[PDB]
Amino acid sequence: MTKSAQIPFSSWLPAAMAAPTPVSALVHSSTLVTAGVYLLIRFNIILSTSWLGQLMLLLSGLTMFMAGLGANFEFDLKKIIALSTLSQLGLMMSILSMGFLKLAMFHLLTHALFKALLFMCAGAIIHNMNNSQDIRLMGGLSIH
Amino acid sequence: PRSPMASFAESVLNVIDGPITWFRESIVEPNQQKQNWYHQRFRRVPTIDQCYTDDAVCRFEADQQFRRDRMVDNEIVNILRQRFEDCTLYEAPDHMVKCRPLMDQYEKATENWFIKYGDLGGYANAKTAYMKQKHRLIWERRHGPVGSGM
Amino acid sequence: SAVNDPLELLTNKGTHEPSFLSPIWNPIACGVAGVGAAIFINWGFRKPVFSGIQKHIAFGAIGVGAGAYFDQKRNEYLAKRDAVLRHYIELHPDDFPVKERKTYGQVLESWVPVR
Amino acid sequence: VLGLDKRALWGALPLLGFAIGHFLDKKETERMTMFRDKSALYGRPAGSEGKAPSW
Amino acid sequence: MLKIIFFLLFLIPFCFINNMYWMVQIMMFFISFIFLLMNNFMNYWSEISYFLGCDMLSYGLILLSLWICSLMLLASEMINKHNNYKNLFLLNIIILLLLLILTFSSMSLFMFYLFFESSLIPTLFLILGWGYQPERLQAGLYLLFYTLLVSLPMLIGIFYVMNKIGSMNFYLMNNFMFNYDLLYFCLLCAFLVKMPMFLVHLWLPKAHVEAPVSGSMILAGIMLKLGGYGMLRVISFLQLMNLKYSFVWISISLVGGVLVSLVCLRQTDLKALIAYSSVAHMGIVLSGLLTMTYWGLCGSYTLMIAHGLCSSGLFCLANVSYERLGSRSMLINKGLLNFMPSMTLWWFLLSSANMAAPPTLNLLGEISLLNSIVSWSWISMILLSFLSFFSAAYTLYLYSFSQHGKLFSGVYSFSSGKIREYLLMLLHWLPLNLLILKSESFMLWL
Amino acid sequence: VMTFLFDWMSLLFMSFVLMISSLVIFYSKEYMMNDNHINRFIMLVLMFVLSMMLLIISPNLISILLGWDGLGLVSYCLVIYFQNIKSYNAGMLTAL
Amino acid sequence: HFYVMLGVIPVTALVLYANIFVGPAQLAEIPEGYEPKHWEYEKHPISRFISRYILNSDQQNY
Amino acid sequence: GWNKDYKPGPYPQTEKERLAAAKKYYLLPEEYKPYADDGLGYGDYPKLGYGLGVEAKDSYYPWDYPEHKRNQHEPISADHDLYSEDRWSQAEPPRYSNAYYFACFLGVMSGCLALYYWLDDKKMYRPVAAKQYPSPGVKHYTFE
Amino acid sequence: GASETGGVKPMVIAGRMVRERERLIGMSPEERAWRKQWLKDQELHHGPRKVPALELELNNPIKRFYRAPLDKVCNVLEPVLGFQRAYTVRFWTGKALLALTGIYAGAYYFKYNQNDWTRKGGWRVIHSRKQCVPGDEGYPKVSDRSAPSDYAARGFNESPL
Repeated sequence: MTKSAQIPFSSWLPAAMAAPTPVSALVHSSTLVTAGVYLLIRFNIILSTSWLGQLMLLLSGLTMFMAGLGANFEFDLKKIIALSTLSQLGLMMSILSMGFLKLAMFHLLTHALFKALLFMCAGAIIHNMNNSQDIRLMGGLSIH
Repeated sequence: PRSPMASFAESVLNVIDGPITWFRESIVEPNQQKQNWYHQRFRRVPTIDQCYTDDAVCRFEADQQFRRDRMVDNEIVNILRQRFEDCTLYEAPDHMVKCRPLMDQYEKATENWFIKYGDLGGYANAKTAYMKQKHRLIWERRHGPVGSGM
Repeated sequence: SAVNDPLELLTNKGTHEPSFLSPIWNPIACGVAGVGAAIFINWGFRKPVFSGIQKHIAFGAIGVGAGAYFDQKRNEYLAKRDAVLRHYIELHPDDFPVKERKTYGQVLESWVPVR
Repeated sequence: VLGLDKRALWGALPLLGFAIGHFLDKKETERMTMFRDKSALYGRPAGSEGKAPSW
Repeated sequence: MLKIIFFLLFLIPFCFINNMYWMVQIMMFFISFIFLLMNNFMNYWSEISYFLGCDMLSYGLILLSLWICSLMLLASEMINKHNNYKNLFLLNIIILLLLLILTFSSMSLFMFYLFFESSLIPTLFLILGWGYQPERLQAGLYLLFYTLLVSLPMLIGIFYVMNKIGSMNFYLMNNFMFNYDLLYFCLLCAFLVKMPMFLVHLWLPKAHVEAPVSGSMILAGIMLKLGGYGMLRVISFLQLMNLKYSFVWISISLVGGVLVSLVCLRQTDLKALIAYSSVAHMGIVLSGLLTMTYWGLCGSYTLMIAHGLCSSGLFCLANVSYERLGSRSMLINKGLLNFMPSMTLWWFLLSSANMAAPPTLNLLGEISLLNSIVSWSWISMILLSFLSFFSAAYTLYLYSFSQHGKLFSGVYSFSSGKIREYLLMLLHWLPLNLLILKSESFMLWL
Repeated sequence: VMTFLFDWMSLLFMSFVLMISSLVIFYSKEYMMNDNHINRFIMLVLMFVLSMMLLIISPNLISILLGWDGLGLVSYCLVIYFQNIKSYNAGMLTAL
Repeated sequence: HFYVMLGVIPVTALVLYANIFVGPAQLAEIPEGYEPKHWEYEKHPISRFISRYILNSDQQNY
Repeated sequence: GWNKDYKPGPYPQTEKERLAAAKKYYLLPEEYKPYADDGLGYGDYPKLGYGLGVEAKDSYYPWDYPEHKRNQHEPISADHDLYSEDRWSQAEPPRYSNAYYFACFLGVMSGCLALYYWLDDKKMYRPVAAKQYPSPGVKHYTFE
Repeated sequence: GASETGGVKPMVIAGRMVRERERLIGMSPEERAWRKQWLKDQELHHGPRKVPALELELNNPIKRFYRAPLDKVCNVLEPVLGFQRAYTVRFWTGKALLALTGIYAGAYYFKYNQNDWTRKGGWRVIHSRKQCVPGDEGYPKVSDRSAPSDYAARGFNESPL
């Protein structure tokens, strides 16, 4: 719950924007962040039919709602993508709180793929917009 | 050989298995001399109760066989736990039914280990387990089994 | 033996072998002390530390002789002390009685539970 | 490789001290021997004087 | 044994020969190699020569003493570059190492006491002789008077044990058991000061700072472990009374670990922060010692072995910034990643060893210590989590503020890193990860 | 004990972590052209991935603690790779 | 690297000389009346050589 | 040139001692302000700015030391660690009070925990029976 | 004498103009000329020359001893594909040989000298039962091991004792 961010302990994940973007991509997809999800897939036998599973399900859905509202109101590119990482963490932890290891693992592999792809896109766009991660300054990149 | 993946794994296993078997049977198996090594057997020295209080020769020997019996009984509990782990891995879906006699045997082993060596501390002499056995047998005589005592 | 006899504890059976350093430790330690004292004298006077080796030889010989003499007197002192203890044990058989040895099995005392 | 000058010949004094300490340890394990092959764990049957000592 | 003792006794005349500073550490590493060879030890005493013998706890502590002193001659090249008294420094180091070997290979309690309190005089000499501060007099007097004031009645306790039992040997005194308060306080409180408590620590952060680098190695490397060895030898016959009075010391040590871990976040010296860092880990050692479990004793021995290397290696790191930046202040030490980038590997490798680290022996000592303290009571899970969280809250602060950020303006030109310093911090960290291999050696002394 | 569990889930996730990390490294090859410490950045990233495999293939709690501490320490170091107080505060937060 | 390779090369020469040209002992039951020595109680030739020529026996220390 | 030479002295009871202590710390007399006379409080040391941290100070001013934001011979604040740029400092003053933030967070948390744990036994379900598993003692029937 | 600085006196040169805020508060024109001269000095025309003494001191003779035949392989392919395309195929030959050597050594160790009942410190391999589907030999299949001694034997059932 504190290695992969939930409603408690979510402050550390948007902090990592000061890291450079490729290792931020590795931090926010397939490594570190996904370790908690993998561990809870391992501990799904305890987390099934338990008060731990009920509490984890509530906190995972609550961090989904938190991440959706926060990324709808966020004005930074890489912070929006880290909030998208939080929303997908909420999806995987709530489906393992239902008790589906294979669904959690499939969405884990899928999220790692498309989220490393998004962070590579954001790094290229930031590297050509000269380190300006503000989404207000950027505009009309489909032509360029 | 019934699948492309199985045939590829068989080919990779053959390429892996070939040169190492050649290196063993061609180089390692020749030029190796034949020697005999033996498992050490220890005679049973008399225990901590069959000697006097003033003698420190018996206390060292009974303490050493108590430490040796502690390490042997720890290996009994370790092998009985590894049997349950191998039951869980080998009977992967159906571990609920088959591993129950092994788990009962392991739980009896843990209970008997806590009877003998339990609550002795880091400094467990041979006389400390004997006095614990004396007080345990006295409490079993006058108060019945522990768990329903008065 | 099944008895804790006080007279046989002080009586030397002769099975105790003296060590290699036991007869020779005190003369060589006092010889090294005499050599170091001569070196200390030569250092305090700002002489070379091995200048005048006759003082070192005389101090080492004095140390070896004094160590051997006082080690022999020490051994005679300990022999007389052992004879005194044996004689007072023999003269008073009521205050120091043979005491029966007890097996651990007879005693029942205090396991201290750690838990 | 290692480099040792003429001053490395002064290192025979700690090797002499090591030899003296090893000789004293050999004398100590030579003396400490009345329980040799007579303890009840590493014991030997009748005829122990004919056989060689274990250590 | 007598081979190592006579080796150091015949290494004594190496000091009086001129230009012989670097051969002594060569022969010290050679006798450390020989002591690595003589490893036929089990839980009882072996290599019995007169009054000298060795078991596994004594083997690990003598090997740690030899490694710390061999690196202590390697760290002090400032004594060799200046014409400060190299012969006296080498004689003090050899005499102090000989006294540590004699007090660890002691078969009896009294010879352990005698060489144990003989060891504080060369530490006094190093602190008042080779330090670089005006408050060396405040450093050595606090150390000597604290340890002497609490260790003098331990001698009365030692002869009370001798008069009640008859013998001085550890095994024959293991058979007996005493039910006295004052004997327990006498035979415990000297070691309770010699390892840092919360209340009795004062000599530690005011004696580590004002000492030299070699005083820091000998104090945080092996002389916080004399008290641990003493308690490992004394607790075996005072079990009933320490079970009555151990909750006070364990509660004081745990709350003091949390509080001293809160102190290090408000520390502006590199050498003082490691000095208070020695208090927090030895608080966990003290809290795991008094539970008397197999795991508590084994993890305490493992954490003392793994702490005497890492705290000394951290104290070498604060010395190589004090030699160049001119001060131990944490405000001056900023941005050393751009000054010495190759040193930053050893800073983080030895700061991570102070906390829980993946390959180090400190984690295997900390895991086996938290097992016993959580097993002791469930209330300790609240304050072990706080202590082990605050430990890396402060220990990451020293590496973060010293080795990251903007550079301190107005710093004059200093020399670069040297191969001797890289070798010195190499041998403080590769023993910490090569000893998890064959860890049944350095853990199972029972 | 130090244990390795070779399951299909663990091996598939290991292959995915290695492929994502290789594509990130090949991205970094031209992303860090104006940088000066690429020779520490690549080794830190490779070590981070190695600690991640040490977390994945471990069923032992002690070895998961090994991979756990490795992931936390190298993630903190790679956050504080940039030399400013924002990266300092970010590393302190992601370390605690 | 030079001083770890200068250590590894004679060490790896001794390890392949011990495993290939000598080889480990085979476990067997104790014959009656043998009274085996202490260095007979280990399998590897390096362990046997260390327990025979260098390290003291357990019986001697005991 | 040591700690015994430059150190805080006794408390300035009189005004001339206050002027001498102000001139000693390279501070104008009006700026200097000692601590209290309590047991914890320091003697003769100046009481610097405890309002807000180093991030509140001007980063566009030309400092002698750009790190720590201070000039040469300027007296360092006594709680310089707590009021540093790293810990517990803000560049701008916070919009709200300290209790409003925690009050809103635990209010939203208490509402979400209450509304979830009230509805823990009103989970929906499809028009579906229990999942029938074969047993040697209990048999089940089809509908054909 | 030992010179840590190469025999030249170490000093700062660019002065107070290295900070961006000190550049903006005001410049005397001699400081403008000094900053322009420092920026023209900081540029480099050609790259670093290959000093052979750095390669001699930064390479032990053991490294040359174990890198000599692959250096001969790279040198005999030097005029064929150039320097860049021959060092790549040299570097991916020795590394592939090291990878295959490690694979063969690990295969030999985990299938010929794994952990048995006479040793604690080896790698103790436990395998699960393979799934049997029809089309395999012996599809009516139960567990072969059923005795408690057959579980986790580590070769104890073939012991000579």
